[PDB]
Amino acid sequence: KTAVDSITQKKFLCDRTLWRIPFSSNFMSMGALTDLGQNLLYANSAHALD
Amino acid sequence: KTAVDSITQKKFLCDRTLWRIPFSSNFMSMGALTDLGQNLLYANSAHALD
Amino acid sequence: INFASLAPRHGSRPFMGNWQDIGTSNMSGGAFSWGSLWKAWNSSTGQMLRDKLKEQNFQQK
Amino acid sequence: FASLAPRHGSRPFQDIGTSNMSGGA
Amino acid sequence: SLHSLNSEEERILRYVQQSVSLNLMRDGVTPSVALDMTARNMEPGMYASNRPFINRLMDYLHRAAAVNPEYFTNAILNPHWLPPPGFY
Amino acid sequence: PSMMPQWSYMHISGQDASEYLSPGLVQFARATETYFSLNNKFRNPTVA
Repeated sequence: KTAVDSITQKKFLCDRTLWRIPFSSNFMSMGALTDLGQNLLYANSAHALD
Repeated sequence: KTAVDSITQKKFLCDRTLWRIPFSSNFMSMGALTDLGQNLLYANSAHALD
Repeated sequence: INFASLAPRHGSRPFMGNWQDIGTSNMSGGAFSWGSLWKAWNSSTGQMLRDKLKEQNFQQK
Repeated sequence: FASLAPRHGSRPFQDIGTSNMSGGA
Repeated sequence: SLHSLNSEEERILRYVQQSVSLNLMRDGVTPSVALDMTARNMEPGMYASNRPFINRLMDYLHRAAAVNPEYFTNAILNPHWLPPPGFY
Repeated sequence: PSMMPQWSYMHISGQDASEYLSPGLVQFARATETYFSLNNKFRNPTVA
């Protein structure tokens, strides 16, 4: 009956696994050599990553 | 008559404006597409800027 | 339609605007031909008169 | 017909002078 | 339309379009040098296997870029394009 | 230079709108400048 006002906190744990961002057009596992990896845009041009 | 010795200070105010450094051979505005912008040394190869 | 008729006619010569009229304006190097013209409480009159200066001020009438 | 002109397209873009103290403008 | 291309040749055509467009658009090179650069970067087995068709396509694109730049740019930039009859 | 497709396609450099437009739309826009301004839509390139 006598319960103070409540504020909700939410958090998660995900241990032992490493997050992954696959270099694929649709984030899938369509192949070991993802299509974006072999796309002609990256075939013969220099790029820099930030 | 009893004026004290003086030291001059100079400064300027320029607001509501942007310092501009046009990418041109002689800093003038001869068009939207600057001459240096379409020059071969910059249109052909790639560069890095600091 | 020759597309001509549709124009205000000012004199038997249908008035058609200049051909080279389509357009560009980005940032620097280009600007237009009609432009910006633009203690307390003591004297008064020159001031009332100047407020009145806020109307058409130049030309290109 | 030099073509050092600033160009507003395929199309490229009087020597004049004179204003004494009095003369119209 | 009595000559129409084999899927392998269509793959080659799309690759040529992509490579030439990429070189011509990001490196600013001339169209002839763009065509030359595309050629080399090809898998040698497929390049030798399809030497005649690739050679003919390269020559056709070369003379098109030399003669009619608008047609060359249109044919190098628009997918769903096919070589017109008489190119054979 | 003399060949860069992206510019010519996006009117960064090339013919002006008085020319590349089909010369019937130019006539129409030229006719109705007074009451229905049309020349503001398209773009014209300026090249130093």
